[PDB]
Amino acid sequence: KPMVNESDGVTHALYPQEARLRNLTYSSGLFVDVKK
Repeated sequence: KPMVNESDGVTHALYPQEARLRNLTYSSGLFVDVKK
């Protein structure tokens, strides 16, 4: 679900209003299983 990887800080849940006001991107993390 949309999260914020903010410098010198934790990754926390990003809601549309915050994204709108702090000029961030309402986007979520993409993860895949890598086989080797």
